[PDB]
Amino acid sequence: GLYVGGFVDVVSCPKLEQELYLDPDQVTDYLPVTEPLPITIEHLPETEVGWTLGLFQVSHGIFCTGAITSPAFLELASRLADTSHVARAPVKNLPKEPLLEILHTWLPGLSLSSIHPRELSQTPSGPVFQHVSLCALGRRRGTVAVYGHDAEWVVSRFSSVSKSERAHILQHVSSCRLEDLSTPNFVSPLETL
Ligand SMILES: O=C(O)c1ccc(NC(=O)c2cccc(CC3CCCCC3)n2)c(Nc2cccc(OC(F)(F)F)c2)c1
Ligand SMILES: O=C(O)c1ccc(NC(=O)c2cccc(CC3CCCCC3)n2)c(Nc2cccc(OC(F)(F)F)c2)c1
Repeated sequence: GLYVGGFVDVVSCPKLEQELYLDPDQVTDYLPVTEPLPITIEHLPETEVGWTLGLFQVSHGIFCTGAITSPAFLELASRLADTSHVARAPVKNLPKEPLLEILHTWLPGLSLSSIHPRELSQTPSGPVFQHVSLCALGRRRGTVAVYGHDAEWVVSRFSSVSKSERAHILQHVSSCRLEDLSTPNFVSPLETL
């Protein structure tokens, strides 16, 4: 069970013909998001690995904290981190905690999916946000995502998050028992072979 944290990029209609990144202010009226959104990979169906634990406007942007909870994904990633020369190639040699490093390097981007801003300027009918994705490519305003085993340690790593803002981010992790989150739908794309 891991935590992830970072500032996000806001993307409308991701990876499709109409993809467009949004100014955070285009969606800050719809923050904070206190209810769990799925965390997926590269905006792909059926790659749920976790659930968000809060999305907040802070001084420097929109900060996301999440929980990576998928047993299939954690087991696969961790096995890769211990035995795959390919996974480890772009990481510093001999890391302590290779799983954290592997994730930090291969999935540095947090991408928050939203409806098109033509809906957001007016009054939206339904949910403004759909999910947060861990992304290999496309990070812009977002920071490099931090992965760790305890939520306070993760939020602690960003210097552009104040002690009060951090004290406005840890209440909500500790407000949701990880055990009570739904089981995410990630399946290893290995034994599909
Ligand atoms: O169908 C195939 O054969 C198939 C082949 C390759 C795939 N991935 C990449 O090319 C790729 C590229 C960059 C980053 C990542 C995330 C990994 C990075 C290493 C350590 C954990 C997570 N994946 C995927 N797609 C994929 C979907 C989600 C997670 C994923 O990684 C893992 F399976 F390890 F969970 C792979 C599928
Ligand atoms: O069984 C083993 O010991 C085994 C161990 C490690 C493997 N790969 C990685 O560490 C790795 C890491 C990052 C990207 C990729 C994709 C590359 C390489 C695979 C073919 C697509 C191009 N692979 C795989 N190969 C593999 C197949 C399909 C998906 C996959 O997951 C993922 F790409 F996400 F790592 C890994 C197998």
